[PDB]
Parts: sequence; structure tokens; C-alpha cells
Amino acid sequence: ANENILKLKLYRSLGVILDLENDQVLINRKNDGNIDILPLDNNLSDFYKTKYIWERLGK
Amino acid sequence: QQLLKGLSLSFS
Amino acid sequence: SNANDAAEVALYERLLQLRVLPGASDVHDVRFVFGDDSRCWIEVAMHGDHVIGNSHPALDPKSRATLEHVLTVQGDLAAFLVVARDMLLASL
Repeated sequence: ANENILKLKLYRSLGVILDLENDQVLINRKNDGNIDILPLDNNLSDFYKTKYIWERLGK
Repeated sequence: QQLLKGLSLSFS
Repeated sequence: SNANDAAEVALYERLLQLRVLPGASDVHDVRFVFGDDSRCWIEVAMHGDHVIGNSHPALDPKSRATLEHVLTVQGDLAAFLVVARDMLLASL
């Protein structure tokens, strides 16, 4: 599972940051000082969370 | 390009 | 730690529905798999013949040419994964 370090780098290179101390995911698409915050403590479906993240990674 | 290179070396 | 790394990868996989696997043709190629169910995927080779390899919903040359430019010229993996995902999802 030594590949897991590299996978995490790839994921972080997308600008998606796990922030579990705050039970949320951060999305840094522009590096402009603005973030999208996606809470995980909610009743949002997995499908909705996935659709949202890719929407924010897009244009 | 270096992130895919590292993944390829690991998978190989 | 190795345990925590494995746990974070699993969450990324669930959140993005994106898994990174060895390539089914050359194990050192990288296969990006989109979706719960392997519904879409595309393979990329690092320094071989084809930069963009096979993809389950096959893609036309115009689309493949666009993906190579995003990946090789622009060097933007997020952008490549975003375009590839849209392209593959739209060819299902």
C-alpha cells in the first residue's frame, strides 16, 4: 500500500483537502484565497457530494 | 508530470 | 501512518468516485476509474507511444488530442481529470 502516499498527493493536487478535524472537505481550485467548504456532518447523499466536488473543480 | 511518474514507478 | 493513509484514500475514493489503479495493458500505465461501478475509465502512459491510452467509452481523436494537450502541454492533472471525466460520462 506504499502507493497510498502517491494517491494522496494526486488527490491533493486536485485541490481537494480532507479536513476531518472540522468534519469537512475543502476545495481550493484557484489558489486565490477563496475556498469552498463541503461539510460532511449532514444528510447529503454520496451522489450529491460527488457531483458538487466535480462541479467546483470544473468551470 | 511527476505525480503520475511516481504512481507508474510504484505500480510497475 | 500507513493505516491513516489507507483511510484517507478510501474517503477520497468515496468522495470523488475516482480510483487510481495499475493499467490493465501495462501495469505501469495509470488507470483512472470513475464511478462506484467502473462505469468509465481512461489509461495514460508516462513515456511510451500513446500518452492517452485506452478508455472504456472509447473517445474520438479530437477528444483524445484535447486530453493529451491538457496533460502534456498544460501539465494540469486536475484539468485533465475534469475533462476526461466529462468526456467519458458523455459518451456512455
